Amino acid sequence: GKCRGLRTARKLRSHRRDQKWHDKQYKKAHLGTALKANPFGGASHAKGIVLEKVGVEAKQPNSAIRKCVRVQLIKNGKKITAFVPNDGCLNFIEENDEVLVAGFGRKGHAVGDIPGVRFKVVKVANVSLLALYKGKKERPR
Amino acid sequence: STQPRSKNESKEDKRARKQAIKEERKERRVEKKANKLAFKLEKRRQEKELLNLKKNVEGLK
Amino acid sequence: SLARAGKVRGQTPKVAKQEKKKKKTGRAKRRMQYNRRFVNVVPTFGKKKGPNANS
Amino acid sequence: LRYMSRDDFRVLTAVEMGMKNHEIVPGSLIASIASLKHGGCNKVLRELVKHKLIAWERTKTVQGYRLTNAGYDYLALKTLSSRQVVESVGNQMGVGKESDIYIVANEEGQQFALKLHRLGRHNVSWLYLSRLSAMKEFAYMKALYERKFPVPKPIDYNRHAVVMELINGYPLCQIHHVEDPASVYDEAMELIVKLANHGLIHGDFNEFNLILDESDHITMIDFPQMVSTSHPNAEWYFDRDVKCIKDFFMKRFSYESELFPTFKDIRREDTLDVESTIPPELVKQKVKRQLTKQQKSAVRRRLQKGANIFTKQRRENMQNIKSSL
RNA sequence: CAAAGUCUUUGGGUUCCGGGGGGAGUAUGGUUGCAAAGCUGAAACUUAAAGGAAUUGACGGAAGGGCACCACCAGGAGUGGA
RNA sequence: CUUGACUAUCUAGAGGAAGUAAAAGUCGGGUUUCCGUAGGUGAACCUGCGGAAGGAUCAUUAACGG
Repeated sequence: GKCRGLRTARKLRSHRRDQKWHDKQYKKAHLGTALKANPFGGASHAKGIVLEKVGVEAKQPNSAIRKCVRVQLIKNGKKITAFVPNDGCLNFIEENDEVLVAGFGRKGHAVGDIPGVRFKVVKVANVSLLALYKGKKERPR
Repeated sequence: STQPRSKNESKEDKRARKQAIKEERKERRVEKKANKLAFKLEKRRQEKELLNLKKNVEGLK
Repeated sequence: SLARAGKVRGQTPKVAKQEKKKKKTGRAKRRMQYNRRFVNVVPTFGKKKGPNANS
Repeated sequence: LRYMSRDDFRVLTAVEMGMKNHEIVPGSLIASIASLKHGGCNKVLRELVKHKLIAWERTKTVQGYRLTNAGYDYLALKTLSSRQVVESVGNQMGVGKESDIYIVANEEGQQFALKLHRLGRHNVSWLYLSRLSAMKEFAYMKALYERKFPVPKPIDYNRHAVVMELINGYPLCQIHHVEDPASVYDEAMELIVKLANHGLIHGDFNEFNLILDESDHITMIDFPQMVSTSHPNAEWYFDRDVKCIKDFFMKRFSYESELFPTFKDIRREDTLDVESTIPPELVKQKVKRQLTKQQKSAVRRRLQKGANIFTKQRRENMQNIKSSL
């Protein structure tokens, strides 16, 4: 088992650090490959421009059409598929428009039903989707 | 070469016939390794062309 | 091929909200939450009824 | 009738895949072998049970679906519609004991006859025995039509269905009078010698297996019972059929025979008793087949989780228990 | 399982090594190899599970067992043909 | 700063090979489970060679000396 010497510190600590890399979380956090391939790139939100409306077909058992929007980010130029939330919120978003995109919740997992979609629209042209759905504000263009 | 080794064959007859089979196989595992890298290069480029679809060019409108 | 956008929002009959008297706030509300749970206790044999329980 | 013309093909064929290997096919397996649409096939099954297409089975542990009598019948007609042989339904139907006769019409409007085998051991074996019956009957029907015999013309076979030429008449058992008894008699006697020449004996050559076309032409149907002339009792089945016709015309029409055919001719005719080296384009095909199989196996496991019925039963009892506490 | 025990009553010395399943023991680099290959060895991405022990027996295309004139045998009367 | 060599990046691109929606457009039985290796058209799988069980032990077994 474990060496339990009094002069064994260097063996211990080095072993700990060596083994730390097999942890999926730690490696993800510290290797700097996930921080570079991430389209947001250490960002809470990004802001992109809409290219097209894409109706992604839902992952097996739950049979529906999830209304997403193919944004192209401004800050680097990566393409993203991004899910537009509540029903009839797709209608607010028009092609060639500013969109504030955020994560979904699981830090890089497709959340539930939608396959390969990590991101959700929060704002269209600087007004929130939550407001526009609830009829609180008007959308400029 | 599919010749049954007859008893009266000596050195130079046996030795050249064996060296022929050695050279068939040497040419053969070169040809097998060549196919092994052909399939490896074609699987890897089709892996990309299918993973490309997951990200973009799949949906509707 | 199928795919409407917000079908079920535009098909629902728009029912206007009723006008009720305002809710008490803060300490007043807590007071009302206290007296509804611990003060006017109505006896029951095994307690199987909830607070919002409609039938 | 047939209104639904998309998902119903794929789901019902998937039942037939499971029917050949196992008894009652679970709903988990169906969606995996019908990978074109995912999840929404369970509501198609609920439309299939409305008709006599599939039957439900929830015995003790066995949970799933089996194919019915009529459900097996619709599958053949759906295939015959794609082969452009059947379009609409003619109503003159002779409901028998071993088979059902349905009049069919094509794109042209030309009316043909369709046979559907109804053999009635579990229903799985019964809908497999009807499969072998149609393949055997179509084999003789092709064999005799090519060899000058007055039989219905074979068109197409699908699982249990046989499309034949529409010869419309009355069976010999319900015939009062024939205008020319002698010429009809000699026609029939020739056909026993004709079959014996081709190395065949009918076995049950009676008045119950013969149809007259306008009282001129004798038509022969029903061929699964036929035997070889190599059989030890070959002349017995030959003579029994002769005496059956000899006595019938003497009984019904009062015609006594002048000609007594007992010739053994085997065989002057066809014996029908038997009745860098790898190119990049190939590399593409082979890599494609590998990648499809990896995706197909994963889709099977996604569909196997549909159990939806198991979750519904568990939820009902928990609501009852919590309310009673 | 008398070690796989003397482990929340957790520390006799010490070496190697695992951290959901896949991708994948794949790429790439290095190195050894005449070669075939060996050692070392990722990520992008994908997935709610992969699995280990045990337990009843829905189903056996199991084998056996036994049962019934709505099954047969030995039979009698028919239906089916008018 | 100029001159080449190794490099690193940014940005135009004929053509190549793809893939992707549109065309119902034309034709059409075997297997116990493995392991390592070599060959069989790459992999699988099959076979040869050497390993495993992670594979369901009935029965017989007292003399042995004139």
